[PDB]
Amino acid sequence: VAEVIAVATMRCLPGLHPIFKFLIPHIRYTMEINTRARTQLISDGGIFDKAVSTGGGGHVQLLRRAAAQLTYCS
Amino acid sequence: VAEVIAVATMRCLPGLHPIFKFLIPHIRYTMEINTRARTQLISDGGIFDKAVSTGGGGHVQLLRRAAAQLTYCS
Repeated sequence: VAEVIAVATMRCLPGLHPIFKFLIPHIRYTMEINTRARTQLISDGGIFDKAVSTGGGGHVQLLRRAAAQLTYCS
Repeated sequence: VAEVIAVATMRCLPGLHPIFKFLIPHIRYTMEINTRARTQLISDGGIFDKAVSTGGGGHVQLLRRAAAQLTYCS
């Protein structure tokens, strides 16, 4: 969710915008740690696939079901 | 090739058959060693995928190409 907040803040809020200046400390390092998770942790054959029971593709299917339950109220 | 020989020898050559008695020492442990290979070594996410450059699916295509080149004379 924060990466979605991070990318959209960069893409659509310029440096003069007050909402950008509000949110730019709160999106620090979010894109890299999500990239590092997608590269090392939750990748196919990553660290999640060596210990967690939802690894090996089941966590992706769990992420799809969770995204359907990802409501704004939650 | 040894696994194919082993399985065909077990399926088609009974214990009475001389060619079975001839080939049974030469097919010992082949099925288990290949099963362990297909479980731990050449499987998706296996040791091959963790170190070797053809791992992760390329080795299967390479195996298909080699099987096309797997001639009797070779």
